[PDB]
Formats: sequence, C-alpha cells, structure tokens
Amino acid sequence: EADVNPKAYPLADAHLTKKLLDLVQQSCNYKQLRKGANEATKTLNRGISEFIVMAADAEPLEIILHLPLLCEDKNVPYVFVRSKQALGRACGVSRPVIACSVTIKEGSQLKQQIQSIQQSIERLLV
Amino acid sequence: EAAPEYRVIVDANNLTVEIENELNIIHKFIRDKYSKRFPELESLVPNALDYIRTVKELGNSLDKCKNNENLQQILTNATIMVVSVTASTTQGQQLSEEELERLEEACDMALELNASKHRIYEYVESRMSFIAPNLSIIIGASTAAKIMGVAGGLTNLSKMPACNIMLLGAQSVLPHTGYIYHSDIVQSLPPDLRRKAARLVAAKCTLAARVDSFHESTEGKVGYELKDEIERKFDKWQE
RNA sequence: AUCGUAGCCAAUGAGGUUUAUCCGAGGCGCGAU
Ligand SMILES: [Ca+2]
Ligand SMILES: [Ca+2]
Repeated sequence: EADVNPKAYPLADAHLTKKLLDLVQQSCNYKQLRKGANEATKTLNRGISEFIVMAADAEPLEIILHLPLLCEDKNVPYVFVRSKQALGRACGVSRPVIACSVTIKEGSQLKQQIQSIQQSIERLLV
Repeated sequence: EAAPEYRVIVDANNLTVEIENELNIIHKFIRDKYSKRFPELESLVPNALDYIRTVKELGNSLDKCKNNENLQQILTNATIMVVSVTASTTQGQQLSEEELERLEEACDMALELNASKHRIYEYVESRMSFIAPNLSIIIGASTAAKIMGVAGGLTNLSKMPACNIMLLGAQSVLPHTGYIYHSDIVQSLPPDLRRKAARLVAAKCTLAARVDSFHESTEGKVGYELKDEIERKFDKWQE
C-alpha cells in the first residue's frame, strides 16, 4: 500500500531527501534550477548538470528512466526521492515535478553544498 | 544492433509515400487524357479512386450509364443520373483504340498500386505495434515510423525532449512544423488549433516513446490512456 | 490589454511573432479599468 518501484534506484532515505529538497529549494533561489524531465534531458545533453533528482512515484516510472542512462553517459550523479509532490514543492512550483536538474554555475555561492550532495549521492551509487 | 527491424519498417512505410506520389501523378494523367472524351466528368466525380474506377467502367461508351450494376458499386445513384444527364450534352469525342489502351493500362496500374499501399501499411501497422505500440496508438504507425527514422531508433528518440520531437522532420511552407504537425490526428483539427495540438501530441508521444523504449505496457495501456487524454482535450478546445 | 485574482488547466509542460533538434511559467474563467 503500495511503495516503492525497485527500479527507482538509488533511493534517498529520510535524512538525504531532506538535504536534497533543501538544496533544490536553494538552487531555485539562486537561479541554478531546471524543472522538468524535458529540461533535465537538455541539461545532460549539454553537460551543464551538477546532479539530477527524480521522483519515485512518477507513473509510469519509465517516463524518466532515460535520465539514469543519460547520467551514466555523462558521469553525472542522480537520485530518487519518494514524492513528486514534495519535489515540485521544493522546486517553487505549484504542481508535481518528476525530475529536475541543478545546473553548473561558475562561482556559485552553492559550490560547497552542491559538491557535498554529489558526494552523498555518489556513495549510494557505490 | 546489426540490422535492426525499425529500419526495415521505416523504409516500407516510406514506399507507401512513394506509392501515393505515383498514384496521384496517375490520377492527374488519367483525368487529363479522359478529358478528351468526357471533360465534365472530373468535376462531377472529385474523388480519385471513384473517378479512375468510373473511366475504367465507361471507356468510350457513355451510354453504359443507365442501369449499370457495376457503376452502382462506384457512384451514388444520384450522382449516376447527374453524369448520365451530363453525358448526352457532352462536348468531348471518341478516343482511338490507342488512346483507350493508354488509359486502361493507367487505370489498372493505379488500382494495383492502391491495393499495394494497403498491403504494405498492414505490415507497417502490424510491426510498429510490436516495436513501439504506445507511440503508434497516438500518432498512427506511419507518423511513428517517420519520426523513429529521423531519430535513428527508439532509444535515441526516447532521450530527446518533447520540444525537439515536435520538430522532427521539419523542412517556403510553415515554420516550426514537423511530422507530428502533419499527422492525421493534428490535421483533423481546425487550422487555429493545430500548433497547440502538435505541442500536446508531441508531449505525450515523448512519454509513450520512453515507455516503448523500455518495452513496457506492451498491450498499449499507456498509449490508449494518452490517446483518451488527448481526445478529451481536443473536445474541450472545440464547440 | 492592465490590475485584482479563494474556481478550472498546467513542469506527465504553460504558451511560444523573435533564436525552433530552440525557448521554459504561464493560460482559461471571474471581477474591476
Ligand atoms: Ca559514476
Ligand atoms: Ca466511395
């Protein structure tokens, strides 16, 4: 009842989800956020993504499963959070968001937090 | 890898396009040559297949119009009598045996081409519904195959954003319009609702493509759902 | 059209004259001017 698609790998725990959503909110405030699977795709193809966050309850999940494949291509960290409602809430948007991308910005006041999250993600992807 | 199916289907689907081009070059030819015999007939029978069937049925003898059971399988009884009337007050004149051979051969070839188009599309519909069933349900097999061709297959297509899939096959005609814009489903709408319809259809095609790229929802559940969603938006835009 | 927008749609993409294999958060209804 009902959770959670095994294919939504890697999945953040409660503590990491909180960090991710915080940083996604900041990224938004600092103009470093792309909202939406389509725009995420564009960031990856262009090599301007710091990391990708996707929603585990996207239905069907395959509408974003191209992203991990793209990320593997580009050596780019990606993670899943449980709730698209929460991600959209963190994206400063008034509808769910199934995927978003924090973008590379030279001199970003957020370099340190972004770098930190990348490590957090990387250690789940082993 | 190594001779993938989609390419065979893309090129089969392309044949029907070539077949249509020949088919209306033949129509144009037949209407031009038959005009010596019955110049009026073309404006009474606009539809290309009916026309071709009609000149094939009639030939030189325009009094084959009355009580002709074979004609009744081609034309409306009402349009029969309007052409029968127009037949006597006529203008045109008889053709030579060589002028008839010319038309008869062209009519038989056109009929033959028309049946081949159908038999090739059957193949294309059959195989597309295995390769990309959810995509095919939304835009038809023909449009699905066209965009899959230019994208270089399903995996490539699936990693494109909806806004570029919208512009696949784009070309002095109409700016920013792709295969999707010119699909039966979009074109079925009033002109002023088309750009918006292409956007919607492009967006859902992208979603369907991704599902197909992973070989999920193989009975088309996702495609029929998106199709229903699109239809309900089209209804809501119109009156 | 602008301002107000407690109802509807919308990142699963709003709406796209410009830059369209490119852009990315508005539109509708409603009230006032
Ligand atoms: Ca890695
Ligand atoms: Ca008919």
